[PDB]
Amino acid sequence: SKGEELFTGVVPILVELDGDVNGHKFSVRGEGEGDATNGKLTLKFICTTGKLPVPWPTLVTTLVLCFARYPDHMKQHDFFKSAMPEGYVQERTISFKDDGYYKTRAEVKFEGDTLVNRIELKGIDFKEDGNILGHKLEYNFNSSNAYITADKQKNGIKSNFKIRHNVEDGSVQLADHYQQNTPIGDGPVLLPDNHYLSTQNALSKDPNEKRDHMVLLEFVTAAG
Repeated sequence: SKGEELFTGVVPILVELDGDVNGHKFSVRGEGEGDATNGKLTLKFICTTGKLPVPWPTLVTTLVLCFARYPDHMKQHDFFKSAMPEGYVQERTISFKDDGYYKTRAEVKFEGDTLVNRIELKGIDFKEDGNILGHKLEYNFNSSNAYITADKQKNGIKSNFKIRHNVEDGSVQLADHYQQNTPIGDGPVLLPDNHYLSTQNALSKDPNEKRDHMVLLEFVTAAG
């Protein structure tokens, strides 16, 4: 595949999410850009249905791993770009310890020159006064590492990894992630040896933005 050639320079990104957590419905729209040569993502997300009913940090992993920096000698293990432009499906189960869980299904693909991530999310079994629906998580985010493995029978990849969310009382909220990715097209894709993606994260706010929102900077680097 020549999918990697689609990512030179700085590529525009559109993210669309529709969610339902314990019957609280919401939508999020995000826009920004990705620089895969440097593994750098910059995006701003808005809640288009008023107040987001969950904490912004809990949606970071759901809201484009094709922008990871794969070093030149690991180029043969970059499944995510190889599936482009037709793209891939990305599915997760995210289990919050002592609380509920998210189920997500997304399609990541090019629409013209824009890389688009379109997601449906359903949240189940949350406590109304827990850390999520009670908005008890700090507005920040930790660095993390995720182990990527091949799923040869599905012509895709899978991953299990942990995310830790700081809580306002000084405790930590664990979010266990299960992930599977499968290509949308029927063309050839790259199936990788096992390796790591390393993510660095910085969350902020736009001082002139009245809407409920999240500004995100990310660096993502492959290093098996």
